[PDB]
Amino acid sequence: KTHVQLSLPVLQVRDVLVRGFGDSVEEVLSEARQHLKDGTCGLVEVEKGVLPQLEQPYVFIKRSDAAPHGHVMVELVAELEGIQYGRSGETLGVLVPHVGEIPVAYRKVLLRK
Ligand SMILES: OCc1ccc(CO)c(Br)c1
Repeated sequence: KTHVQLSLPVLQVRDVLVRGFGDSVEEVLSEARQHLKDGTCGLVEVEKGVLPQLEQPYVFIKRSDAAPHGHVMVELVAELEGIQYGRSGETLGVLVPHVGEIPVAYRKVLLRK
């Protein structure tokens, strides 16, 4: 399937234990996709003060369209030193590894595998 329905745990930035997916744009997009497949991916909502508390390169989910079965359609865009790899819509947040942090909410998304 070109798209997969996922329910991502929304984590508070200060709870996150592993604050990024790796060291290159290609590695972070790779690892983010693997963690989304394995159900070990969390989401941090981007507000003032959040990104400096996380590790670059960043992986964003961005809205790819205007929402089947409650699931917003999204795609991945990485960012490193202010350059973005991918072009998409509004940020829904920044992806991080999930290693058992308690969420505050769940965000239903339809991910373009
Ligand atoms: O089942 C969730 C899932 C499965 C495969 C891929 C491949 O990219 C992704 Br992303 C997410």
